[PDB]
Parts: sequence; structure tokens; C-alpha cells
Amino acid sequence: MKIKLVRSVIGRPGNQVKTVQALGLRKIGDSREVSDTPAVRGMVKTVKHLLEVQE
Amino acid sequence: RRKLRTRRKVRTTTAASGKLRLSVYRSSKHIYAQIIDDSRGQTLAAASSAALKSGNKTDTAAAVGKALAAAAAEKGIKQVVFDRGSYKYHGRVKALADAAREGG
Amino acid sequence: KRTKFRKQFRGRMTGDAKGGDYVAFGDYGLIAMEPAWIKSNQIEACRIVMSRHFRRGGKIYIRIFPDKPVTKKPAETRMGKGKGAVEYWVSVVKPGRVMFEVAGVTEEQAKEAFRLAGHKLPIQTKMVKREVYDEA
Amino acid sequence: MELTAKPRTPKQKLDESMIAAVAYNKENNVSFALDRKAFDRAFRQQSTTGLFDITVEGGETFPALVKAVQMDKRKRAPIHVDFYMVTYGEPVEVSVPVHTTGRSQGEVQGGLVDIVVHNLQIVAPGPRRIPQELVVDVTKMNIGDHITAGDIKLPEGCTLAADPELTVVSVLPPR
RNA sequence: UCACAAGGCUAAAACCUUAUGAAACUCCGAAGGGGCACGCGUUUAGUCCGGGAGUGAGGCUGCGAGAGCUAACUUCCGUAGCCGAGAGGGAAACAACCCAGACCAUCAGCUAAGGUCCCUAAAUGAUCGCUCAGUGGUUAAGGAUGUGUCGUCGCAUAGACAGCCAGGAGGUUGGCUUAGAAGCAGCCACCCUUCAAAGAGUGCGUAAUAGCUCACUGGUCGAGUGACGAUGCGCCGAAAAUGAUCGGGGCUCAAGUGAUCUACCGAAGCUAUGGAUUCAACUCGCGAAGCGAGUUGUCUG
RNA sequence: UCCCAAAAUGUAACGGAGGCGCCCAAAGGUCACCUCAAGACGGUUGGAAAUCGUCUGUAGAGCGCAAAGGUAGAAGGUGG
RNA sequence: AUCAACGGAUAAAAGUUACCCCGGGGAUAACAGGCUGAUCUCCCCCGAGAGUCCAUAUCGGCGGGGAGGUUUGGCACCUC
RNA sequence: CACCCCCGUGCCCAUAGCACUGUGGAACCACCCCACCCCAUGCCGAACUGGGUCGUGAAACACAGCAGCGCCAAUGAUACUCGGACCGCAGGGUCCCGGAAAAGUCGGUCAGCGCGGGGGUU
Ligand SMILES: CC(=O)[C@H]1O[C@@H](OC2=CCC(/C=C(\C)C(=O)N[C@@H]3[C@H](O)[C@@H](O)[C@H]4OCO[C@H]4[C@@H]3O)=CC2=O)[C@@H](O)[C@@H]1O
Ligand SMILES: [Mg+2]
Ligand SMILES: [Mg+2]
Ligand SMILES: [Mg+2]
Ligand SMILES: [Mg+2]
Ligand SMILES: [Mg+2]
Ligand SMILES: [Mg+2]
Ligand SMILES: [Mg+2]
Ligand SMILES: [Mg+2]
Ligand SMILES: [Mg+2]
Ligand SMILES: [Mg+2]
Ligand SMILES: [Mg+2]
Ligand SMILES: [Mg+2]
Ligand SMILES: [Mg+2]
Ligand SMILES: [Mg+2]
Ligand SMILES: [Mg+2]
Ligand SMILES: [Mg+2]
Ligand SMILES: [Mg+2]
Ligand SMILES: [Mg+2]
Ligand SMILES: [Mg+2]
Ligand SMILES: [Mg+2]
Ligand SMILES: [Mg+2]
Ligand SMILES: [Mg+2]
Ligand SMILES: [Mg+2]
Ligand SMILES: [Mg+2]
Ligand SMILES: [Mg+2]
Ligand SMILES: [Mg+2]
Ligand SMILES: [Mg+2]
Ligand SMILES: [Mg+2]
Ligand SMILES: [Mg+2]
Ligand SMILES: [Mg+2]
Repeated sequence: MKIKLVRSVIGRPGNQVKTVQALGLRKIGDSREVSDTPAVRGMVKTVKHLLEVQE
Repeated sequence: RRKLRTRRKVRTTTAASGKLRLSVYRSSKHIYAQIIDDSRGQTLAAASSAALKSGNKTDTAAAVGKALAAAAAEKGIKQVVFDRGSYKYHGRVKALADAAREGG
Repeated sequence: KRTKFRKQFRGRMTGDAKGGDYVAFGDYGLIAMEPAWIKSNQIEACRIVMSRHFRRGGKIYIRIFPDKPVTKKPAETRMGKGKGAVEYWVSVVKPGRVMFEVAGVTEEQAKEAFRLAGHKLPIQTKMVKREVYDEA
Repeated sequence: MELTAKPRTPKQKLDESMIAAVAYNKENNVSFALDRKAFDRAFRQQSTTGLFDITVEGGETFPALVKAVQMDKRKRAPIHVDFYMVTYGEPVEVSVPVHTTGRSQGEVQGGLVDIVVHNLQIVAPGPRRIPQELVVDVTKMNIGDHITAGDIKLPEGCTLAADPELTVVSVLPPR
């Protein structure tokens, strides 16, 4: 799937941060692609509301 | 009541001791002494008495206890642990013992 | 009113009312709307109220009951040294839960005796009639 | 009666005013949803011994007695119904409201007509000829007489699941 | 197990139907939470050994509970974030709140929360509506033919709710009660005579009478009315001390509020360009390391 | 020891109950054996309860003391 | 070894100061204000009876809803 | 285990339990018989136990019938809830998206799998 960061990290839980980190997004505006597999897509369920996502 | 039988049955720590369970049924005038690996749900010896005993009654003890221990020594089963059930260990089943206690 | 013997003390919490939201014992029944507390006298109130109205004498079912010890410290001390002695007793009435059932009177008597009853309480209230049939 | 839907998602209804649903034949069981209006109408018309027909928006009329209702305890309206699709000859253990008949002589000396069991769990007439109510004459009762489940009547071909000595409608003293 | 609502029944205890409360009840019992493994797919940290510390007064909101009075800018734990140690926009003003983490430069562009009549950047925008109260712009039980929406119930082309017309009757001062109550101060009961219709009746009344109106009944008129709930938004209830007000101006010919769409403004976050440092990898020279340099990626409250 | 303690351990309060500073020479080791509280009927003193008897009987008892967890195939009761 | 103030200062120990001194604290009380509103103050609803009769001319049980911030307090936030 | 069936024994720890009930005797079980000593009773062959039958199928045990009780238990729906958002001064409540019982109803069931032995199928 296709990821973009639009809402920041500040004021948000330890885990949701650490997922935004260990997804690879380091600042808003950031874009990315992702292996449509469980674990790493369930790393985009978890922090969904921070990412506008494509398909 | 049952109590005694299930009591000894558990003081034969089922398989964990390693050895071989040795049943009995001296509550009738037809007995049944058996040999079990209990873990494996199988029986490995078998000295009955219902296919003609001898003629004796509680003298038969040492005899089916000699027949059992014989079928044992034949099988290869060289080690004992003595189950019972509702039994005192003193007379009849004690004979079965003594003559199994040196009989295979 | 009060109870007989017990534990002594308490605390508090809320979220909707278990049972029994159904019209047993009576034809007509009055039902809470707010997550109140209710007191010994607060109910003995409605006892004596409705029991005025019905005359001799109706049939009146107080489906609620005070079991909660509520305290107040001695007036005028700074906190600490204890928990308050038991001030009064409370039935923890939650909403939809039904407090009063009566029959042996008519519709008008239910309306009015329940009106006068509910003008004695910390809650808006609705009166109604049976049909809640999961178990009579 | 008549439904249209049967999914798991209820936005097809609710606001548009329909009730969550089940109805089992006992070899056939089906979830669905039925408009509030009609259900309330008929269910007070016909109630827990009512029996009525299910012409699903497909074309397959069915035979339905009402089994369990489950409602919004706060708003005090119903949100769900369990059905029992009737069979043929043998039915179930019908629940039926005891009534009272006649100007009783029990209420002339200060007493009161009290139904110590508003509803009665019988057994089987046959699922097409069911008693809706019951009629327990009370006139003979004075003050202090109860009516056990023996004295309760019958319409023929029915049995009483209830202990024949426990108290249904008994007169109470004044005050 | 302690509690407890009605009723059965017996001599009440038990026990049956009906029925409910629990931090120190538990036939049952999630959501989550934790250990281990795997890494099946991402990301960067971890752990040890040795040097230097400081801190050990915490504070607020949100969710959990306790002590309190379901008081506190209250206190004592837990838990997330924030300030502490956080600038920038917003919330008029405002450590904590909503957006957001400021390496320098720019008279450059897009957005977030939050906004777009003037103060004050940006639609006095578009369409379907609501409220008329300045509600908006500070509270409640309780009360209201306010005004829109859905739904129940009843009534009449067999004459309706209301307007006016006439009976609103004899038993019977019903009995009880009483100084007298005779429709009407309190206690059990509501039966008959006829009728186009009329009930020991409902109010004002009399110390008690009598006496005046309705429940029903018929003439008229010409048609809808009447009640019991749900609900959107408003009204009353709404009284404190120096000068008033929503930040103000002012707005209802919305600048109020419910819905749906789209355009623009807005930050030190994102973006353009230019440059600097931090780390790292690459290339080069002297002599592995090592320095400066250069390029790329990176980092800097 | 028990709640409070937010289903992992942990966690404060001058929050909510209660207990210890011993006891045991057998109440320990082993071996063997026994089963409990109650209710119903029926029974000399008794007769609410004592003793015996039978039917019921997974814990509604017992564990030296506090409760929770635990326990009937014994940790409970009796002897070598 | 009630070193039980129970990680235990000496082998060994009590008061008083309004004669009082120094060092600090708004880390902490009395004053005021503040936030809170239990108590205090007042107003509203329901009406059970009182008023020969008649709840409401006046009066208003048992109970409910609020105001106000003048009481005694709680809290210890600016000032020791 | 060749077919039934009984004796001993296990995996399974009530969809495998209990009561009501019918079958069951030389073929195993059981009762029964006696016990001066082995051996045993806090007294008693009741029990542990030594001698051995007939006798009985009664009791106990085994089998089968059986849904009255217990046991088990759906789907639907709900409570609560992770995480997204929000309203009310507040007691508390809502919306989106997932996880999701308890109890009740439909029902389901007289368990199911082994090893060895004895004993029968003119
Ligand atoms: C001059 C000082 O000491 C300094 O301390 C600070 O002031 C004050 C200190 C104490 C105080 C009041 C005390 C002790 C009191 O107990 N006061 C009660 C009562 O409340 C009061 O109202 C009176 O009423 C009946 O008699 C009185 C009665 O003794 C008032 C002050 O203002 C500071 O501002 C000053 O400079
Ligand atoms: Mg169950
Ligand atoms: Mg310290
Ligand atoms: Mg802290
Ligand atoms: Mg503090
Ligand atoms: Mg600091
Ligand atoms: Mg700032
Ligand atoms: Mg700011
Ligand atoms: Mg500003
Ligand atoms: Mg602040
Ligand atoms: Mg926007
Ligand atoms: Mg402008
Ligand atoms: Mg560079
Ligand atoms: Mg720095
Ligand atoms: Mg936890
Ligand atoms: Mg702590
Ligand atoms: Mg210490
Ligand atoms: Mg010393
Ligand atoms: Mg002096
Ligand atoms: Mg001097
Ligand atoms: Mg000084
Ligand atoms: Mg003072
Ligand atoms: Mg002060
Ligand atoms: Mg007061
Ligand atoms: Mg009066
Ligand atoms: Mg003060
Ligand atoms: Mg301070
Ligand atoms: Mg949430
Ligand atoms: Mg859901
Ligand atoms: Mg699910
Ligand atoms: Mg059977």
C-alpha cells in the first residue's frame, strides 16, 4: 500500500510514535510504499489516523 | 471404599518412576496379576488362572506368581513395581509376591 | 429503610441499570431517568405520599432499597484521622431501572400518586404499564 | 408481518425504523430485520401466543409465534426479537396471561383482586389453536382464599407445566 | 457469602414461585495486559566495562479508582500526553488546552488547529432548513394552547369540539355521621321511575336550606376537532456590592444555529533557492590509524 | 492476610476489616488404615443441640491461632 | 536485643523560656484575598395538615431544586 | 480381541452423572458358608482377612431402555471495550471502526478411544 504522513507525532502515545519511526517516516509530508503483507500493514492499522493512505 | 485402590494406584506414580506396574485381583477366587508400562496404555505380561488353575485356592498364589514372573523373564521385563488395589499385602498376594520376588 | 447488619463502608461508580426494568407485582409502574443515589427517607417519603393518596390502601411495591453506607466527616475538621462515620443509607438507582410498582388502584391513581411521588425525588421520571415480558 | 434484509450491518434500518431480528424453524434459522411500526401493532394485538406470518421480501410466507423481546431499557422501546417458527402438531410451552372475570364478592368486604402470577407457563395445545388469555372466575373467593394451579381451568388438549398448588390470583385484605 | 422486595407454606428456621444489591460475593467472564518464540517485514536502538555527573519539592488536563461533599487552582496512587527544560500559529488576554517541535538567510509557495462583515489575513459563499428569544453571549427542579418534525389515540356526511336554546328530573334530608351536612365537613355504597335526554350527581355557595353551572339530551350551524406521548429550537423560573459589554464595533434585509459542497487566509511544521555545522559512507594524498578537503545522505529547541 | 490495585508482578493515603512476637516431643519422618458439616425419620437418661440407627450427603466441614489461596485419590481423623 | 522509634547513634539522658538569640520557610499555620460552598444566608417547586367550612388571605410537614458568597470551615496558591 | 461377553486395567476428568426401569448366573462378579490359629475390630469375620462349596441374580456389579433432573450449549442481539473522535458545570453520555462476553432461547447427549485375559457361536 501507499503511505503519506499528515498529522504530527506530538501529544501522541509512545507506541504510535515508535511506529511512525519504525515505519520510516521522520517528518510530515513524507511519502512511502509498503509490502502489502500483515505485520507491516498492521503497522499502518495501528497509526492509521496519522497517515493519509492511498489504496 | 474405593479410596484404598485409587490411593495405591496414585502412590504408583504412574510412569514417572520409569519401571513397570504389577497389578493383582485377589478379591475373588479367580485372580488376574498383570504387567503394565502404564504410560503406554498396554499390557505386557498376563498370568491368569481361569484356564484351569491347579486345584489350590490361595496356595495358587506362588504358582500364578511363578507363571507370571516366568512369562516376564521370557518377555525380557526384568524390573518390578507392585500395584495392588484393595489389598493388605500379607497372605495370598504376599505369596504371589515372594514367588515373584524370586520367580522370574 | 435501613438494613440489619453488614460490612459498614463504601465508594461509588456508574454506567446503566441491570434489572429489573419490568412491570411485575403491579399493573402500573414508575421508572427513573437519572443515575441517582436514593436515601432511606427519600423513599419512605414516597411510601407515605402514595400511601396518603390511595387511602385504604392500594397495593404498593417499593422496588428499590438502600444498602449503601454514605458518610460525612465530623463537620469542621481538616481531612485525615479517618473516614466519615456512617451518615446515611442509599439505593444506587440507575436509569431505566424501575422504582415503583403499584396496582389495586386505577390509571388516575397511578398517574397522580406517582406524580406526587416523583415531586419528591432528584430525578425526572416516566410512569407506564406492563408488556415487559421476558419473565413475569 | 414482512421483512426485507438480513445482514450483520444495521444502517439499512434503525433510523429508518426497523427492528433487529432472528427466527428459527429449528432446522432452518434466519437472522433479519422487521419495520418497528407493524411489529409493535401486531405484538400488542397478538403478543406471546400470537402466531403470525413472515412474507420475506423474496416470496416465502412463514408461520411465526413470538418468542423473546429485547428492548432499550432506557428509551423503553424494543430493539430486538427472537422468534419461534411453529411446526405442525406439537408446539412448545406457551406463556399466557391470567385474567380475572366478573364482579368478585372478594372486593365487597374490603379486599383486593391481586394476581400473584401475572403470567402462566403451560404446555402444548398444538401450534394453531392456542389460548391467548385465561379466565379464572373469582366471585366465589372471599377474603383469605387463594387459587392454586389446580383450580385453574383448561380448554382441552393442554397441560399445566406449573405446580398445581402454588398461588395464582389471591384476594388481599384491606389497608 | 452478607444483604434484601413481595408471596407461598409450616411451627417462624428450611424450602417453592416471583425478585435484586455487592471494593473485601463469584456457575460464568471479555476488551486489553504481560512472558516466551518466530522475524515470515519494517525500523533503528540495545547490552556490557570504565571515567564525570546532576536529579531525589513536581505541576495541570483526559481516563481509571481511594480519602472529600461524585466540593476545590484539593490531596494520595495509577495511566497517556503536555509544561517543567518548548519558542512558533490558535484559543481576545491566558505554563498545562487544540495545531506544531524554531541549524542560519529570503519583500518566495502549500497546508494544520483555527478562521473569512470592520477592528484583523481570508466567501457580507452557495443550496435545504431552525430560532425572533439578542437566545447565541454563562445553572436547575418545576412550569408554558411559544414554534417547527415524527407517532399514538378519539370524535363526527347517523351532524361533530365550541357559539347561543331548553331539561339537567320523583323516590331521596340514601344510609352512616351531626348542633344541623339534605350533590357537596369526614366513613361503606352508587339502586330505581321514566325518558328527546337526566348520574346518591362538579364547582361557587348555606352554620345547614334553598339556590347558580356543567356529565347526557334536542333544535340550530356547517365542518373538522380533541387528547396522551417523542422530538428540533426557543420562553419563564434567573437577585450582590466602583462602569458597562459576546474581545469590541455590531448582526436576526444573519455576521446566530442544524445540515452538504467548494474556494481563499493562516505557523519558525511542509515546500523553492542559497549557505553552515553534526554524524556516516565514498573519492584523494602522507604513513594503516590520523587530519583537512570534496560529494552525497544525514543531523542541530 | 484481605480488598483499594485499573483481569501480568508492582503501587499511596492519619483509606476500608483482621492477625503475629508463639505453638507442636507429637501437631514432625515413615508405614498402614479411617471420611466430613448438616437436614429427615426413628429411638433409655435426653428429647433445640447430647448417644445410637438408617436414607440423603464434593465439601453446606475440617486444618493449633488471621484470612486468602489450597485440600476428599488428603493437607482432614486414628494407630506401628 | 519490646536495640518494638523494630537497617538498630552513647555503655550511659528529662523539662521550660512571655528574658530570649542566630539561620531559613510563604517549602508551613493565625490576618486578609483566592478556589470550593458542606455548614451559614436567602429564593423556587410539591403539596400532607392548620385556617368553623376552604392546601395556597395568610401558614407549609416528610422531601426535592437552586441562588448568593456576608458565617464557621475546608484547600495552603501570591506575601514569613 | 475372529463375533459376542465377562474379569482386570488405562486415555478421557458429567454432552461420560443420578434417579425410574427391564435383562443378567455356573461364566466371570458378587453376596453366601465357616474362622482355633495366620490376619484383623479404639467393641463385633461389618471391614481388613484365612477355608471352601452348593445356594441366590435378589443386594452390589455389568448391560440395555430412558431426556424427568443434572451437564453441555447455538446463531441473532446486547453489555462492556482497544484505538479513532466528541457533548454536558457536573453525576454521566454519544459517534466511527474493529475485538466481544455473561445469562437466556434453539438445541445436543445415556459417552468416546485402548491393551491384555478368560469364556462361549450343532
Ligand atoms: C504586623 C504583623 O504581625 C505582620 O504579620 C502579618 O499580619 C498579620 C498577622 C496576624 C494577624 C492576626 C492574628 C494573629 C489573629 O489571631 N487575629 C485574630 C482575628 O483574626 C482578628 O480579626 C482580630 O479580631 C479579634 O482580635 C483579633 C484576633 O486576635 C493579622 C495580620 O494582619 C503581616 O501583614 C504583618 O506585617
Ligand atoms: Mg449454563
Ligand atoms: Mg528527600
Ligand atoms: Mg507524584
Ligand atoms: Mg500540595
Ligand atoms: Mg525546576
Ligand atoms: Mg508555545
Ligand atoms: Mg501558544
Ligand atoms: Mg495572541
Ligand atoms: Mg493555566
Ligand atoms: Mg480546514
Ligand atoms: Mg478583510
Ligand atoms: Mg553536506
Ligand atoms: Mg542544542
Ligand atoms: Mg495492570
Ligand atoms: Mg508511589
Ligand atoms: Mg526504621
Ligand atoms: Mg550502641
Ligand atoms: Mg510576666
Ligand atoms: Mg531582660
Ligand atoms: Mg530571625
Ligand atoms: Mg478565624
Ligand atoms: Mg486564611
Ligand atoms: Mg442552611
Ligand atoms: Mg382543612
Ligand atoms: Mg474564607
Ligand atoms: Mg502557598
Ligand atoms: Mg475512546
Ligand atoms: Mg460495535
Ligand atoms: Mg465477534
Ligand atoms: Mg445406564
